[PDB]
Amino acid sequence: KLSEEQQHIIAILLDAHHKTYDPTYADFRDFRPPVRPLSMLPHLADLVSYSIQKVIGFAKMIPGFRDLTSDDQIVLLKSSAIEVIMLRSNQSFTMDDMSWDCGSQDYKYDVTDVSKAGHTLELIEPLIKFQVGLKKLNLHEEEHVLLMAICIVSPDRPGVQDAKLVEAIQDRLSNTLQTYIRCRHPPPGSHQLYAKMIQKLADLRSLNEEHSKQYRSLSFQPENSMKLTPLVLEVFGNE
Amino acid sequence: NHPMLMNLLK
Ligand SMILES: [C][C]C([O])([C][C])[C][C][C][C]C1234B567B189B21%10B32%11B543B645B786B917B%1021B3%114C6571[C][C]O[C][C]([O])[C][C][O]
Repeated sequence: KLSEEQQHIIAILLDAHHKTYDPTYADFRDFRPPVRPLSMLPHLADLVSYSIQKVIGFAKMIPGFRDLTSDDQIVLLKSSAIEVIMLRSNQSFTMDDMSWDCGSQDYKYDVTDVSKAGHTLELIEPLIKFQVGLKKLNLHEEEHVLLMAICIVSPDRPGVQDAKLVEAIQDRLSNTLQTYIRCRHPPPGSHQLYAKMIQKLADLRSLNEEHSKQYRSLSFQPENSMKLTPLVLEVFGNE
Repeated sequence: NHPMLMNLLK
């Protein structure tokens, strides 16, 4: 069963998520307006930049994350940011029309909008399939936040110094998740759920890879790099 | 080397 520390961990992550994900998406109005080439780059660049700040806020609240060095926190965030953004976006994703519904029409994104940011189907196609598969899992919010925290605290991220500590932190979360599924997630919805959730992490690595490739390509062009933000440039890379 | 991220982390 769920020890007291594990119940604590879940409580902390649930709160952290609630403090970094505003389901009313009220802040989307402060972003440069969407334009429906690469007409969506300014808007999505701001949205992404905003999301990076939110992911960081979540990360810092992950039990143990702070005990990591400055350099390790930085490495973990830079490598996971895009993945957590994709993962957290499953909350706004809807299988009705395969789009992300963030309140209003101006703030509802589809394949077209993402391509209007410069990306191709090489990324978008597997991204939609990912959203669908993750959505099909019908995760409890508890599982959702544990998955994002586990994604951030990954020992194999290149450049990790104290990988041992990173694994220790991640294990604590993994065990919390495995136990939670057994204690709180009822069958059949729990059938191989952990294994399936971990597979989603693997899918995120290839998505991360394809996004990076396309990001380097897009940002290599000064006129596009000009449309980004300082945070996006520092975190995702600056030619 | 990562000013903004650093600031956001502390
Ligand atoms: C700026 C870098 C770039 O490479 C251009 C060079 C553009 C990369 C855009 C990446 C994204 B946006 B689009 B996909 B993922 B994010 B946002 B938009 B689509 B997914 B996520 C999407 C759905 C929106 O979710 C809204 C919230 O529920 C999640 C907020 O955290």
